[PDB]
Amino acid sequence: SHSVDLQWVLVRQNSRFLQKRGGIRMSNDPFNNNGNWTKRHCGFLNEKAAVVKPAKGGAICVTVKDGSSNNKPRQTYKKTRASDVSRAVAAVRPDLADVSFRRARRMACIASRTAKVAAA
Amino acid sequence: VKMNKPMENMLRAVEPYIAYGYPSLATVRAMVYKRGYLKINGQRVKITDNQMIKDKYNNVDIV
Amino acid sequence: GVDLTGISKKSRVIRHHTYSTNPYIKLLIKLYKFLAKRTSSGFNKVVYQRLIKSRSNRAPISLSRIAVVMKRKAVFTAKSKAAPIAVVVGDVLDDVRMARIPAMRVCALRFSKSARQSIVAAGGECLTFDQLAMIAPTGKNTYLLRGRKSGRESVRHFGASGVPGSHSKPYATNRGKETKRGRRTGRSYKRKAFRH
Amino acid sequence: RPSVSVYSASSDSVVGTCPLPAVFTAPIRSDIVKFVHTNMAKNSRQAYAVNRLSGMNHSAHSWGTGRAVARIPRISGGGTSTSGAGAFGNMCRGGRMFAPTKIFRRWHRKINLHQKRFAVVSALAASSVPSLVMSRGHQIGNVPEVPLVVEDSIQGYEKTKEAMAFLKAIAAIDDVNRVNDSREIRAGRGKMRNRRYVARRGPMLVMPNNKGTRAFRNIFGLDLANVSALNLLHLAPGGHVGRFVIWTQSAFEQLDKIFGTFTEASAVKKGFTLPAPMLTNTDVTRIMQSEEVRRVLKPKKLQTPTNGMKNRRLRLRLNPYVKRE
Amino acid sequence: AAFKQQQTESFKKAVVARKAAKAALKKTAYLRARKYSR
Amino acid sequence: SKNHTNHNQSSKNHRNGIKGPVPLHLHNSKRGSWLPALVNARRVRKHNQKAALKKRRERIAAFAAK
Amino acid sequence: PTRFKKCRHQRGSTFCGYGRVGKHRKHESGRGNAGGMHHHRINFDKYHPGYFGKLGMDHYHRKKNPMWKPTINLNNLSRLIAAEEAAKAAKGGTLPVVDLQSSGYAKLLGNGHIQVPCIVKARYVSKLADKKIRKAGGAVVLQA
Amino acid sequence: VKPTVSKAIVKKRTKRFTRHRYELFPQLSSSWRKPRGEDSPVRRRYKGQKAMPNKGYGSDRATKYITPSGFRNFPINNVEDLYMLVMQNRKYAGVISHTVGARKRKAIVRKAMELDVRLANGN
RNA sequence: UGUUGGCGAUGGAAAUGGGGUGCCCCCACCCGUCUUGAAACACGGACCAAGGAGUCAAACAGACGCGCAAGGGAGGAGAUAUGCCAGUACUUCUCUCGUACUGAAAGGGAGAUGCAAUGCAUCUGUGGUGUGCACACGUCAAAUCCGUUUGAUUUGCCCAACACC
RNA sequence: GAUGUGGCCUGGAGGUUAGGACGAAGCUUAUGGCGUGAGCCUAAGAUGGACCGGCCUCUAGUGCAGAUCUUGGUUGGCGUA
Ligand SMILES: [K+]
Ligand SMILES: [K+]
Ligand SMILES: [Mg+2]
Ligand SMILES: [Mg+2]
Ligand SMILES: [Mg+2]
Ligand SMILES: [Mg+2]
Ligand SMILES: [Mg+2]
Ligand SMILES: [Mg+2]
Ligand SMILES: [Mg+2]
Ligand SMILES: [Mg+2]
Ligand code: NA
Ligand code: NA
Ligand code: NA
Ligand code: NA
Ligand code: NA
Ligand code: NA
Ligand code: NA
Repeated sequence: SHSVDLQWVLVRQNSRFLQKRGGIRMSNDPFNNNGNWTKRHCGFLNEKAAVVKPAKGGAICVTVKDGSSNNKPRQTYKKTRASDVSRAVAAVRPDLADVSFRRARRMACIASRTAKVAAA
Repeated sequence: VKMNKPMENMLRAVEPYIAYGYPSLATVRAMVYKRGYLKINGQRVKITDNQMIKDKYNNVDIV
Repeated sequence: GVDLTGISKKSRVIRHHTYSTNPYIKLLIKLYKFLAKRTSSGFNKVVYQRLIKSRSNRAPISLSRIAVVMKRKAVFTAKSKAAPIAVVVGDVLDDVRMARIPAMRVCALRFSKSARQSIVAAGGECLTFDQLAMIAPTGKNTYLLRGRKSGRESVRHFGASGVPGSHSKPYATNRGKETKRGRRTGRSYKRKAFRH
Repeated sequence: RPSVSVYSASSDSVVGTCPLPAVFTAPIRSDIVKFVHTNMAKNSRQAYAVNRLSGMNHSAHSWGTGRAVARIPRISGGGTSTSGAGAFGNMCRGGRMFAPTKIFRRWHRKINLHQKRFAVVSALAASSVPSLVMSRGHQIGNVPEVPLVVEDSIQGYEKTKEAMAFLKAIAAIDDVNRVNDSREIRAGRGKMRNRRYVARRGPMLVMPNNKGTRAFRNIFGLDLANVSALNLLHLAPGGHVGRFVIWTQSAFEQLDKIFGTFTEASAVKKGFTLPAPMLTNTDVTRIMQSEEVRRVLKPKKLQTPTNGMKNRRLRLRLNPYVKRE
Repeated sequence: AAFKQQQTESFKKAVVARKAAKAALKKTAYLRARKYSR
Repeated sequence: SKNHTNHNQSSKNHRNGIKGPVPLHLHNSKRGSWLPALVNARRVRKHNQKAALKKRRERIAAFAAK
Repeated sequence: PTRFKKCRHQRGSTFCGYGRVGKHRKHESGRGNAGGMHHHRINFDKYHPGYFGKLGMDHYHRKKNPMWKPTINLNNLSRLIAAEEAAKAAKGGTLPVVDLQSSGYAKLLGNGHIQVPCIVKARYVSKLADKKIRKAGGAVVLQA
Repeated sequence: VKPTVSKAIVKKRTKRFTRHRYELFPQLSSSWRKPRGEDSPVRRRYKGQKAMPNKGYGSDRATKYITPSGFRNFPINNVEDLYMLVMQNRKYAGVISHTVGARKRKAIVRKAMELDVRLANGN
């Protein structure tokens, strides 16, 4: 009944996920792949969403919001190479392919560097 | 300007402000090729090819 | 230096964005700005221009006026074509002086409860602008209407009341106080009711 | 019409299903909520003023000119350090303030009854969208459903231990813990004026009457409400919509009779019906991207020398005949 | 992909027409310049 | 203490220009003219209005019938 | 709110919008409506014609309750009838009855076209109203 | 991490706009106040006086707000603040707030080193 | 858009920007004020800290935001949740501004069309004319990726508004 | 003289997000960085010893160079008359 456009109009100016420090606007949202405060990446209000997260060891975990169990907060998010991760995301949201690809690459590099500093 | 009576009687009244005379083909050509600009959508646009001239004037006598 | 004297007197004062605080008004403006940009119709451009205006410049309209103008358009229309959709960027109010009306489709920003009930009882439909954007994306077969502005008390007060030819009301709280001198010839003079 | 599950107070099981009241589908007007909150928060205020005689309890007079001092009233007499000092002025030490404050300033405000009812309805509707609750700031990550409706047997509890067990089972304990961890001593002068501690706002629990609150009264970070009198200052703290509310089943079934529907009128608020929406469907991107609009959209279209003399390229581009001359 | 195919086909059709118009305007300008000189 | 000049007045008058006169076809009132002709003109106007109403009725009937 | 006023925009400008030549002084034209005949005559005469003088007879002890007399029109008569009785109404048969003095009115005036025949009970009525309602099919009954 | 490259920074003016005649009175601060005296030489724009700020002194928008290292500053207060910076690595550097203590500063510096996030005042 | 040297091998380094003090060449009348005119032989002016001047109420108007709409809204008071709570929730009756004006007053009191000359008959209806958005029907130009646009105009109804009746 | 500003700053209130004995406020500066500017932020204290920052709304006894301005301290004249 209440759509994503209306919700964005309602929360665009003040939210607990909007961090306005200096003159810069970032996003604290755990379901944001970018940090940008825009309607595309605000994953907590979109009907469908997908976010790439680091998992234990060298694993990469992708969390997906299918859009059918919204209004049930404990069932909203079910878990699951960079090309494979991008293909996994593009099933839910095609416009989240490039950012998810780059995020998977960055997560792998972070894991490798952490292993390096652990050995050292 | 056209050098007829309605314009000559206007040029006669602002004489201490202007210099004028009768141009030649070389002068007209140089002033169009070197320093010619058009009025396109109210903007000042330099002449760079014949397609702009054709589009601006929309007259088969000016292409 | 360039001689551009009196070049700021050519500037025009327009609005270009809304002062309203209504999120639904903002959503409607978002839709119709896109339509006016990407469509060639003049209906969308006019509607977009009128959504930006202030409340005082969107006067309410009356059900009786809607019925009358629709009938005057209908008498000269082919018997097989369908009646248009009445569209007003404003409120539609009821009229107790007209009891029976035809069945019409009306689109407006707001309806009174009585206006909505009257329209549906007569046999028509009350539409919203997002429904209109889906029935008539270009505005084909529509009747764009405006409400009345004159007859407002402020308009009747505009002017100076004591100059010849002027029939504007004064700003006064006691109705019997400002009569006599300057309003009756028995006193010094009376201001002239007509001037060429 | 969608349906809402009812959860048991002691397990992770659903017990019943209830239809959704129309007040939750009513429109959301944050501008109206902010206006009514701004003007309603002023009505619990007390007056302050200075004494009418302060700064002016002397017999001061001006000394005139001729004596080489400025013309300000000066205190009379001798024998003290205050003799011949400035008096009666906002610029003088010990003087009178500019425009002393009175007690017939307007402290309270009037609001239209219909606008107050509109604001309450809008806040209630916003408290059922799980993204707005998160934006306001509650921790609802592990909550079964929104709106959260709970069986009516929690009104028989008699001990806070039982109440806390129920809260842990429903998983409101995360927000209760947020509130508990936030407590601190206030910054500024306010802590000298009986405002020493601050904390966040937790969940609100709505009951059908004023019975059964003994077990919940002492839990820090939980607020209790009566469905018969709902407060906008609590449904939208700070002027922001999206409070976390736990409904009892009986109050949930009373909502429709209290607020009415889009066609039927309220049985309590005489002659009140839910406001009609300005938009039937509020998703304008779907309309913008639909096929009906795309059939009528305008088709897309396909999209440095300067001398003119002494630049051969430009000269030949403008006049292709220059070769034959 | 029907919309994309239609778009690219239309663009491929438009480029050649632009080239042809350029080619024609060049010849017209040449002829007019010659006659004016005469 | 009493001085008079016309120094800046032309410039002030031409700042927002001298506005031209209203076209003669507007505000073309006839009040105060010769009454004998005024009365006859009023009678003719009344007849013209009746004729216009009849003409519209005839047009409507023709369109409806055919 | 004090933060929206013009004095906050003017901090740093000495004169606060009153000028260096003619300053801001206490009462430069008098107090109140002074001078309405001498040095404010143009203002008074052009904006308030009729302020000065006398007119008419007097009335030493005016009471408004004996003078109470509100009015309503024929085309407005439908506000005083309920919807069901309006639908059930029809000329020639059983008509609804309207009581003006109980609804808050005293006189019936005759502007417009009547939208439903009915029987009206009124303290006063006008010639045109009486004639029009009789032609429509209702009637008017005098009350007190 | 290295920042994204950009054009060269120009800085139309480096000197500051200080108040008129603040060097002669100890109580006057150096911050700019607009002079409004009728006879003021600074206001009347004489040849040998000091200048007033305009819009023409504004800086190029391509390089506005960029520090000499090539980054832009984003203030952070704890460890979790680095996770929203981890994605815009080459655009932003973090500035630890002044009032964060030594105990927390150790953890922030360690985490930033692990995540490869640049700190403007790290250690 | 590449090519060739110098300095720079992890230092108490090199380099590039800031900052500080001196010097040289050039430029440069002391602030605030009133005044046609101030650098003035026109008034105020030794230094620093803290204080220091368009505010509150009430009547009216115009612009802008919001609710309802031929209706809108109280106020005072009551009733029970209520016995933390000077708040919030609820309310019959009334009162007030408006839907009708005019006359010193006794008083009177506004639809259209047709036919006739407190008349009669009908009631889905702009009192008429001129200038008039959008929409509908035709026609002609320019441009075109050939699908349509951008313009003009004819006629119908003309919404808002203005002029004459 | 008018108007605008997701323009800067000060005391308090409703919300939200954070910091502090591994050192809060205040104070010092050849401490740099950012901004046309009002200003903001970091560094060092061989200073201090308990409170307080950002953002969205609300509110006011809310910004000083001069009034023969008010109160307190200081000062050249001067080791002079
Ligand atoms: K004079
Ligand atoms: K600078
Ligand atoms: Mg009227
Ligand atoms: Mg307790
Ligand atoms: Mg007399
Ligand atoms: Mg001066
Ligand atoms: Mg009136
Ligand atoms: Mg204070
Ligand atoms: Mg120094
Ligand atoms: Mg003050
Ligand atoms: Na005092
Ligand atoms: Na004056
Ligand atoms: Na004067
Ligand atoms: Na001067
Ligand atoms: Na002065
Ligand atoms: Na001077
Ligand atoms: Na001071």
